[PDB]
Amino acid sequence: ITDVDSTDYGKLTLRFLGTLTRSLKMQNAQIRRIRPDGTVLRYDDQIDI
Amino acid sequence: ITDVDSTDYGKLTLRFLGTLTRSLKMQNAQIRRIRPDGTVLRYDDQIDI
Amino acid sequence: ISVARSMRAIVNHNEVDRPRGAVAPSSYEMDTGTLSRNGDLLYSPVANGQVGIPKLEVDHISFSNVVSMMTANIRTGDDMAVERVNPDDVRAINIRNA
Amino acid sequence: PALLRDFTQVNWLNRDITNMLQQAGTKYGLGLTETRLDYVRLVKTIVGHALNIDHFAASVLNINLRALMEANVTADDRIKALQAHSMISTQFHGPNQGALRPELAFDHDHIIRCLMLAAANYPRLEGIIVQINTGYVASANVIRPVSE
Amino acid sequence: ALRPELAFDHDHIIRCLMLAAANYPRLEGIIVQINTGYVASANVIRPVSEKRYFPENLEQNQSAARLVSAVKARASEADISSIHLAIAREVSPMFNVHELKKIAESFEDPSSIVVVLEFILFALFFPTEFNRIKGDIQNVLLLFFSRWYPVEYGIFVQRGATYTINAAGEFEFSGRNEKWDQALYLSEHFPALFSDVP
Amino acid sequence: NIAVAHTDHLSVVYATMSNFMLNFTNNFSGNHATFKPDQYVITSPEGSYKPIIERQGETVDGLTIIDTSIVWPILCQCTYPLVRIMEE
Amino acid sequence: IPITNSNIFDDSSTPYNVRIWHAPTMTEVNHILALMRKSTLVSTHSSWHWNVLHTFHYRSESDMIDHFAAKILEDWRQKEKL
Amino acid sequence: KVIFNGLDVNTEVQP
Amino acid sequence: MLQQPTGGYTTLEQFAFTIRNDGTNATPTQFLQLLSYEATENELVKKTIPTPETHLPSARNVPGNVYIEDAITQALFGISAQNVNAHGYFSRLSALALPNTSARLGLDGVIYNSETINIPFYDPAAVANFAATYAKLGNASTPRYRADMIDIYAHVGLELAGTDAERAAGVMPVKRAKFDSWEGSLISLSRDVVNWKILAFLIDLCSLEGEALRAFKTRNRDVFRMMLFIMSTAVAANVVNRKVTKRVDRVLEYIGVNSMRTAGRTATITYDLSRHEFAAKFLQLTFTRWNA
Repeated sequence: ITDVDSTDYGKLTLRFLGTLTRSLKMQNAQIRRIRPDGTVLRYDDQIDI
Repeated sequence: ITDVDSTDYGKLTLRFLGTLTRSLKMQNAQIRRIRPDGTVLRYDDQIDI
Repeated sequence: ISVARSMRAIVNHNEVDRPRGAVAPSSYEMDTGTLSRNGDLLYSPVANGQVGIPKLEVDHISFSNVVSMMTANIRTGDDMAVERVNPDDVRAINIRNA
Repeated sequence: PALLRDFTQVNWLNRDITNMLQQAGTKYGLGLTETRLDYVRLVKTIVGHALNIDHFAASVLNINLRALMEANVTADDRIKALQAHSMISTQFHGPNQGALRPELAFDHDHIIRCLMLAAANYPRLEGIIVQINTGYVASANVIRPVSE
Repeated sequence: ALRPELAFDHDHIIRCLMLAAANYPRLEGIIVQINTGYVASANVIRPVSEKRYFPENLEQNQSAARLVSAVKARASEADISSIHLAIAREVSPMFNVHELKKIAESFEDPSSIVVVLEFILFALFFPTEFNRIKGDIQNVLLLFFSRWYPVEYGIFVQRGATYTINAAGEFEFSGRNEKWDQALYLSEHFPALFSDVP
Repeated sequence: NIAVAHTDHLSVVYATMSNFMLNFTNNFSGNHATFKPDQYVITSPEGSYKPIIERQGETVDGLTIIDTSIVWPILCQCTYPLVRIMEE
Repeated sequence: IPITNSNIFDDSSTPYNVRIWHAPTMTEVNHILALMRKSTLVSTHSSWHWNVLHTFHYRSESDMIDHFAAKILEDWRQKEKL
Repeated sequence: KVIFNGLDVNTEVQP
Repeated sequence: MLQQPTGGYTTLEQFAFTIRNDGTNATPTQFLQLLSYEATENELVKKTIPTPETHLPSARNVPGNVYIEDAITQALFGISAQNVNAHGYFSRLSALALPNTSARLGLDGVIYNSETINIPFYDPAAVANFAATYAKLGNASTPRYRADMIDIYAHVGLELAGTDAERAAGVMPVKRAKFDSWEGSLISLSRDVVNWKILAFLIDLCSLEGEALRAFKTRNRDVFRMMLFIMSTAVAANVVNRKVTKRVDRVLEYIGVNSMRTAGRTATITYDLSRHEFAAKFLQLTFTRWNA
């Protein structure tokens, strides 16, 4: 519904970005650092922005 | 009615902001020295003509 | 069923002063109110010394409201000219110090 | 409906509307109303206008304008972005437009969140960003191929 | 000998001129054109074709090229309108506060001293118009001082980049460094570089 | 070379223009250290306030911005009636 | 300013680096610290040399840990005779 | 080069 | 000119401060009654507030009638003010500070450069008293004059959450505030407060002396606390809701602690760093006047 043509460079970035498969599950998604060990850390004031 | 070129009167003519008309309404106005603060001073015979 | 009925029977009757079941428009339909300094809309105060009720605070519909808007003088999103001036010598440029 | 007062022929309607409009609790109006001049140019800027409109859309419009005016970010602030994309210690000049050219502050927080989401969803975004930098280096003319 | 005409109303004309200056932007230019025209009629200066910016040989000298590029960077071509105006404006009333056309000078090269001299000349040939744009000059000269005389600079800016003048007439410096703006030309504050206080 | 032209000629032109009828403001006291322009506004209790000097920035009149570099053509590519040998 | 190891035979990466600040009024310092809370691996002494505020910034949390440790030890050895 | 009493703009920033 | 009563301008019904709550215009004291607290192990000791700087910032030469009340109120409690130190118009208050100035402060909160017809204004002596301090809001940005933005909040908490015993003591546990809450309670509270005519309360704070002033501090303590509450939600490290048997308790944590957070949230108004400096300065001046 909401699709609207972008500025031409934006169409170029959209085409270069590839198919928008969006396999990601985004329910209550956040942005967290993981340890290299692989556990997802709680947000830390003093490190994370 | 009186053949005066009243153009650009009451109007700033900024290079970049364009023309900006201001009000011409100055009923009962007086010429008055102001403090640098921008507020007005009572007309002094000592300085003002 | 008629939950959206602003008005009903905009017509005169001979025998009676108003037709039975005629619906007048609500007072809230017409209180143009005011723009609060915070930019939330308010109905007119019901009494002196009282602030006006916000229009979103309540479920009544209000069909006059005070929309602030920019005049021809304020403009936004227009492109803006500037005079770029490059450093005189690329080797004199200070990459480093904070 | 407040405009029907003393104009509609349906007498009960006019009597009712007159009674409501004569109440202390309500007052119809038609803008303009509020007016705000610039502190320096002295010209009018934002102005209120009591439109005939739903209060919801009026709330939304007011929110938009409030956002744009309360930011205190004039177009002059764009220079700060142009400095980031210019060779170090280029200077920009002018034209000091002031309050007459309001614009929203750059949404660093939303944009950074969106960037994380995008890199996660579109790793090829790396290639776009790189591509931008690549072109810039080409514009910098800092190194060229030669037959020798 | 009685000229049969009304007396020139000094009071009414100064009032109407104040009114025009408050409302009619063209007035500045109007008055300026008169002065420009008068300067032109006096034949005081004409632009000759042959520039004399450099000593013979120094222009073609290979080690002079930075300095020569710099002086070429500042040496605008003579134009009768621009010069006549530059002279005429020294006396003409100013209604919109004047601004220096800004100069980006880091004052690295010795040749950068050209810009300083460019102001000194402007201070001498046109003292009034200088007094108008002097803080906007001070913004440039401060780069020059911080870059050429850094310690003296630190002391001066420690006293303050600006000052006011109390009723006694004593100067009162801010103690603060701040970039000047011509917004200040119409206020209590003065650029401190021209305090002429030791 | 040009100093006699400025002092002994251009200065008199300044002195006369100094008296022309429309040069009504006082512009500079000769003292950079202290001088500020006298500042008047038209103003009324009815709310009007028009400053006579105000800083609206660069304007179409082309007089708001000064190019100081005008000194260079004056000191170099410009002849004068006093230099040189005669000229009325 | 980067800091060298007190041993001068250890040509190895510096643990951190000091950052002298403009200060000079106490209030500028209150601001610099309040702002400093937003940074990452940074610490200050209760008082500073030359009366000029400076903040250490650590390359890594471990370098920080070793610094805080050596200084806790210094404060203890000092307090012990105070 | 030529004298010009005004800003000598080149670049145009987009919003 | 509105004359100032034996009490403050606040005594006039025209200046009454109220927040909307449960369908009526509640007085601030009856909102603060809803407030309840949870002490934690952390403690708050109030240090002496540094005296405000002697120096009054110059007002610049500003032709327009600067809207100082909207500027201040939006700077403190505004939902979307930013860069509040950039325009620098608070300095304009200094224009009022002089004896016999031609400027007047409108009840509208606009600083006119000269008296104008049909615009009511505060008594100039009182306004001079108010400007003589509050023009110092003008230097919130300038580095030599910045207020502390950490320690001052202790006093905020003390004047908000603090019990009479904890208040006399000068120390309190870092309390976590909570109240039975409607949807968006904090934003709507902040917007009710933004429409407050705070210039009235500040003028009375700076001009009233002796018994009238002390009676003012007792009469208006809850209004003060309300502003402090909005500011404290602005600085609160987090603001959660708690389900509680078909009810929701809004909870802000923690009172008296400035997290210096700048990233926004839907729960409350957010301070850009400039707003943090401005609020700190405002608190310095206001608490300074409030304890004398």
